[PDB]
Amino acid sequence: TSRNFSVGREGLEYVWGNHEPVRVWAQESAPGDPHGWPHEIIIHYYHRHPVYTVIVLCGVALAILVGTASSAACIAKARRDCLTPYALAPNATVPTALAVLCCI
Amino acid sequence: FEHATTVPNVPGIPYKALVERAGYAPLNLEITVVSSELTPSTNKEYVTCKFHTVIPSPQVKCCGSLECKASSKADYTCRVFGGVYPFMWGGAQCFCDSENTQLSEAYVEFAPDCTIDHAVALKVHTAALKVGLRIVYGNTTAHLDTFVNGVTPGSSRDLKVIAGPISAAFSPFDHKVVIRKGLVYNYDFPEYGAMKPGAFGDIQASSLDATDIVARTDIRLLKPSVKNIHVPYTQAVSGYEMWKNNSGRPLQETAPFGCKIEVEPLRASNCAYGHIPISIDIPDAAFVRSSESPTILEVSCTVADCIYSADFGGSLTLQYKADREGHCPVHSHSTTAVLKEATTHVTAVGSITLHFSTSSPQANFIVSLCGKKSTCNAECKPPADHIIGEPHKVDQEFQAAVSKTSWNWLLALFGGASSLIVVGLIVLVCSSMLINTRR
Repeated sequence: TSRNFSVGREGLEYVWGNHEPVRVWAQESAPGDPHGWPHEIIIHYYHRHPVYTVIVLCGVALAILVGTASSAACIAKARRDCLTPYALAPNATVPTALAVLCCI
Repeated sequence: FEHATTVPNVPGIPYKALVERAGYAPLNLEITVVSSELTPSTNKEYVTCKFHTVIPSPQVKCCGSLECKASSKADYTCRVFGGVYPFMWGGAQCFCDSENTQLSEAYVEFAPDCTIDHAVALKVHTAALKVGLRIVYGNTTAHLDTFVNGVTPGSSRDLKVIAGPISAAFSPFDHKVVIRKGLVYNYDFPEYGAMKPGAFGDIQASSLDATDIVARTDIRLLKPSVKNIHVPYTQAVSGYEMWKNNSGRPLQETAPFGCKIEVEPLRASNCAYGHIPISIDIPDAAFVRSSESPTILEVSCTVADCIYSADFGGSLTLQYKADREGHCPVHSHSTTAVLKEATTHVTAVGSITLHFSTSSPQANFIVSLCGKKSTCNAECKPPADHIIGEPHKVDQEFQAAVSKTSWNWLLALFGGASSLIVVGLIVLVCSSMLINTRR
């Protein structure tokens, strides 16, 4: 027959019949490349912390997205409270460089 | 001259360090653990094996009457019966044909083969730890054994050393332990005196040759049906035999941290857990003042290919212009990259190759020769094989487990968003100021 076992970074020990014990340890040979494109950085670290990547790689890739969502939001903040005060001179004229953003 | 370090508790793995005395040339040091033991304190409860039911020869009184006394033997039982009229080969044995009482007895003993097949019941307590070290310093070696408690000084006459305490408490032994022919089990047995029939510990005694034995085996006596002569009885099964059918696997195949379980006396040998602090005092004659060592004049670190694996997967070569001849040492300074040599032979102009092992996706450590420093940097490829037969030499921390390329990405995108809001905010206070300028 044939049987399947899983090893970790600490190790495993197996005894078969009247023989002596044998010990094995694991290494870090996962696909991808930690020096190529961002395309293949992710497949490397994801495999390495798989059950942690649902915390650790999906964690950090997520906080990346929220940062760029919250940032591009609060930049629209500045547009609100600065564009509106410009046109508060009805029947007047301003520099064109700002007279181009008040229409939109 | 004192020096204190921490050592990981794994056998057969040297740990290197260098002591920097202000006045002399530096000194190399290596500390290896050769064997450890863990021995608890115990005391004995009782011994147990299979029992042997002894049934004596009954006594009869022809046409009188009998009644029972009481004795001290193990699980004594007695009963009297009515008119019987019993028979043997020669014929009838009494002369009054009724009123013929008869008496019956029974008790238990130890089988004659129990001198090889028995068990012992023990209670255990706090554990102690004791290690054997090999220490090299300069040009001498030394062996010694100490107790890791915190106070007790060490060993022989040339080198003071004190260890302890341990950074984690761990014992594989529970509060109750059984021993049979060299195998150790974790069981929960009844006390001394709480016998119950059909389970482990139905017969108990303090030694194999004692005279006071207690037992409870649920024996009851019946009335004879056929009239020749005999005594019938029924009994429960022996708990010893029932336990041997559902024992389980021994402790030599369940102990965590990969330990060896040995008896006579009870101990666990060569476990691997936790960190150990060590203070050491070095004799003064082994330091050599600075005016004798070589003096070097330049150094440069060139690194060839590397792998980050559990064995020696790298290389480098230095370039020096010394001033004399000598044997000054080398050393790594980073806790994620370990060297293999200790000292070298030096000359006027030359080079030297050394081998190392690492656990980081890029090498960025410092190397010291004769006391002078130099920096090395390159990139390190992931390994090829999947399984090997060695233990890893260095641990793995969060900082240098991510490449430098990845760090350039994660930084600029992250801080790019934050840098967008600060300009987005200073325009507002400007705007208001312009609005304040507008008034």
